[PDB]
Order: sequence, then C-alpha cells, then structure tokens
Amino acid sequence: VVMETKLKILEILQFILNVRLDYRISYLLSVFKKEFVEVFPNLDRIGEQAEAMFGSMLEVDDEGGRMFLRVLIHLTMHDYAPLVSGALQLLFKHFSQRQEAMHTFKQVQLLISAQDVENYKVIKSELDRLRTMVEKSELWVDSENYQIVKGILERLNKMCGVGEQMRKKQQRLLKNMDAHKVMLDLLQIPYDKGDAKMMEILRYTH
Amino acid sequence: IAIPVTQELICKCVLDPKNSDILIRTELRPEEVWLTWTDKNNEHHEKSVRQLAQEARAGNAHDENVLSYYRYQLKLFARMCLDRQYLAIDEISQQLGVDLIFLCMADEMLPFDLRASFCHLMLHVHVDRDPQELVTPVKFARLWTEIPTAITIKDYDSNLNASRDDKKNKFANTMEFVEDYLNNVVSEAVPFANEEKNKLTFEVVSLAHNLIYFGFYSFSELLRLTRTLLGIID
Repeated sequence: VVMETKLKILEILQFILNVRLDYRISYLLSVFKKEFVEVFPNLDRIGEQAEAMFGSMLEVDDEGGRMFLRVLIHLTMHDYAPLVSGALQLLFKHFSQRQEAMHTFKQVQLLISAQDVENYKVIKSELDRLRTMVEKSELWVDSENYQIVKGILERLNKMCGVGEQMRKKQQRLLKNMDAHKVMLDLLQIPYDKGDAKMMEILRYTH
Repeated sequence: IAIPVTQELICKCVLDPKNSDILIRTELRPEEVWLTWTDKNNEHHEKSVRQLAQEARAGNAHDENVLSYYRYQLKLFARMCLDRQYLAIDEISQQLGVDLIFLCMADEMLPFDLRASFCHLMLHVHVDRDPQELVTPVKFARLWTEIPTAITIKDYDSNLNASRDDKKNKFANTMEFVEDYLNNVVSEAVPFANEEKNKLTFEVVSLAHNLIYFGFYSFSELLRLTRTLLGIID
C-alpha cells in the first residue's frame, strides 16, 4: 500500500509539473503579445524575462528544489520497480526544464485569423459532441443518434478542407485538438456485423 | 479488469427488490445516519452508525459482525461500480448521495477501514461519471484574443475556472477534507506506521489523484498540495 500511494503521489507530481510547464508557456505567450502590441500597436527584454522566470513562486518545494531532489533520490533506492522508474524519470526531467519549455513553445499555434477562430470553435463543438456520443456507446450499439454521428462525421470531413496550404494548417489544428484519440476510440467501439449504418460511419471515420 | 457479463448479471441479481433484505440500508435522519438491517429471521434492527462503532470498540460481537458486513457490502458496491457500469452506479447514487457519503467519510470516530471503504465507494461512484473527463494539462492551440497582457497565478486560476464546465462544484467539501487529512498525516511523526490508517491514506490519495486528473483542482491548490505530498513521502 505504501508503494501504491507513493506511485500515485509521483503521478500527481508529474501532473503538477505539466501544469507548471503550461503556465510557463502561457507566460511566454503573454510576454510576446505584450511586446508585439507595445512595439507595433525588445528582444533583449523578453529574453531577460524568460531567463528570470526559471527558478521563485513556481517552485515544486519551498526549499528551492532541494526537497524534490532528496525525495526522488530516496525513492530511487526502493525495490519497487515502477516507483524507481518514475523517480528516475522525474529526476532526469527535473534538470531539463528549459529544454522542455522551449520544445513545447516551438509548437505553439495561435489561430489569429477569424476563419481560424471559427474553425476552432466548430471543430471543438463537433469533437465534444462526438466524444459524448462515443462515451454512451451501449445506447446505440444496435435512432437519431446514428444520424447525428453521421452528420458530425460529414461536417468534420468538410472541415478537413482542400488545398495544400490550407490542408497543412487544418491538419496541424486537428492534431493539436486531440481528434486522433477520439476517432481511434470510436474505431475501437464494439460492433455487430450486418449493421449498415455502422459500416457507413466506420467508412466515414476511415 | 471488470468483466461486463458477470458484473451485469450480479447487478441484476443483487439489486433485485426481492433481495432487498440481504442488504443493509442506511438512512440520514435529523443530522445522523442510521443503519437498518434484517437478521436471519424476519426481524428488523435499526441503530446509529456512531453507536455501532462505540459498541464495536466496547467489544460487542454482533455489532462488530454487522459493521464488517456493512464494510464488505460497501466494497461489493464499489466493485460493482467499476469501469463506469451505470446500471449499478445510478442505483448506488440514488441510495447513497454525495452528502451522506461525505458525512460518513469526514467523521473520525468511525473505524478507519469503514472510512476507506466509503472513500473507495465515493471514488468509484461519483468521481468518475459522464460530466468528468480526462483533461490534458498542456494545450498547444491558443487563441490570440484569449492571451492576456498580464498573467499571474490568480489570473491563470480564473482562466481555468472559466474553462471549467460546471459552475457548481459538488466535491469542494471532499477536496477540503482531502487537504485536511493530508495535512494531518504529514503532521504525524511517522507518515506510514498504522496498518489501518495506511488503507485510508491510500484511498484518499487515489481520490485526490483522480480528481486532479479530472481538472477539479486549480493551479494554486495543486502547488499548495505539492508541499504536503512531498512531506508525506519524506
């Protein structure tokens, strides 16, 4: 039980670190927007801010990161293999904060155009509806639910768009919207052979 | 891993009203909760859970036996509500609400094992349902308008709250209880000494983990909880 609770705490700490990275990316985006609006309603100032943000308040422990390191080292000595693996991974990732932050920032998407905002909104709505329908799979394994699913699939297919310049942006937005996970989860839905609507929606998803 | 077929069969068989006698019924009355159970004979006995715990500590055999039966019934209910089996989750939720489970959970006079069973039931029944879903801590697509000129911890928490779907939080009391329990545990000289307390600690930490992965906590609350968790570990 001690090992299980320690592993759960390790997972919680990993989630906390991920949230801290998200906050750092948000801080970088805000600084960039402020600089851009001020200069064009500079690089040294934003670079200094980015360097300074890295370690006070965004500290995992009140000891300045020491306590995290001691805890990880102590956990690494336990016999439980999953706990040791988690501790080693956290220790290795603790000293690569700047690299991870820059890697995450390099993949930031803005969606400035109004068309981009509309695409994001419609795609988010369609994905949310599709995921909600997928969750209640048993309700429609064997009604208007099939029509709604088909309409959502057709709307997404239209949203894919045409043209390489637009197709690249659409694919990037879809990848950033976690559509692959929901689509594959739908593909994993249990099915009964001989339901024509079911193979139709499967072909649309494919 | 839950087995849908046998789980559904057992749900149908056990929850049949004709088998309502074999299950102890807990009712909240003015605010204390009373357990009512039918013995092997056609006789009904109702007693307060606090009284049951008191006499079990005293050494009464029947009271301890019925408490153990209730604990195992709670464990069976929690197992029945695994992997989002709604046919039983709805029945348990109607029979056992959030307020009653929280009341049974917070009280310390009750035995630790029963509290752990209640925590497991809460995790498997109410925490994991349709409104709750996994949320990615990091998002790559960010709208230009939504970016604020000045960003702080409070502003980030406000943005997360705006992103949250349900304005009303049904687990705020549960979150406060979890925070208080973890603070008390870290206050202890030996974080993991008592076997009984270890089970309850495991249940509460699992509940906290599942709530965190569901986006119920804010960044400031997570940062505050980080220190307590680290102190718990060492």
